[PDB]
Amino acid sequence: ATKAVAVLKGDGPVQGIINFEQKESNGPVKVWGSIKGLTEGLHGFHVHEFGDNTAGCTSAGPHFNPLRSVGSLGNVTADKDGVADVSIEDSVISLSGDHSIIGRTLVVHEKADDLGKGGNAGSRLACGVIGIAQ
Amino acid sequence: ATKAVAVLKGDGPVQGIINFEQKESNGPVKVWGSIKGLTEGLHGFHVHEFGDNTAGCTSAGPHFNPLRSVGSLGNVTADKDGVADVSIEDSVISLSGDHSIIGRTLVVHEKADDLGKGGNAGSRLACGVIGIAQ
Ligand SMILES: [Cu+2]
Ligand SMILES: [Cu+2]
Repeated sequence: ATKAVAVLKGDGPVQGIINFEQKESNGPVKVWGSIKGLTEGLHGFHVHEFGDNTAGCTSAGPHFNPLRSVGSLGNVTADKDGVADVSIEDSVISLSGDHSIIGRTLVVHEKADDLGKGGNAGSRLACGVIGIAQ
Repeated sequence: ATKAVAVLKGDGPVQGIINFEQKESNGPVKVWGSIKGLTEGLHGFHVHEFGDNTAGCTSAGPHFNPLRSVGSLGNVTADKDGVADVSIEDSVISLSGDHSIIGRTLVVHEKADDLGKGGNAGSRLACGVIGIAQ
């Protein structure tokens, strides 16, 4: 596909809408949107393997790792008002092929992803299946 | 993918969980599950174009159809207690390729689909994005 969207919903104040767009088949995917209701600071932002909402965020499974994982988008950053303004360009994920995240689940975490440099990401606050958008 | 699921939800009492499984990459897709809260009788059952939940079932767009539409899955049948136990096999939709319904929306309608043989489907009661399942 060319465009997609994930509506992030959970049991709490955290919610948001994240859009995805990829023009070239093997080109980067632009990810942008906003999430609010967050504790100030960094929050793990990943694509988890299953777009299964039968138990909400709980049935999403582990990170998408077709074989950091392909689903690891890093962190989003919430300001003191609890809002994270998202704008990313990623060339590992795709909206088509073996790396397609279409039909999988976008998750924002309670904690930061230390990305392997914690010098020594918690629960899934809000999640959404990634669907093909207009 | 080889398996998928959609959780149907809407404004009213109609709820359901529908599973999909496709053994061979180009083979038929088996659809099964249950839906409750429906009026006895036939109810249009289709895959709509977009897996966009930003505006309920309204943002799902039209019937999925790459060239009955590809997206039409016929009707489901609610029994006298409003339960539609679903069991369908379809060789036109797929879980990969140009006819993939992954990332799109499954919708159960208020009225029957006449399938072009009405002798001369209404509102969207519930819907859910179709996601990859384990
Ligand atoms: Cu995660
Ligand atoms: Cu329809």
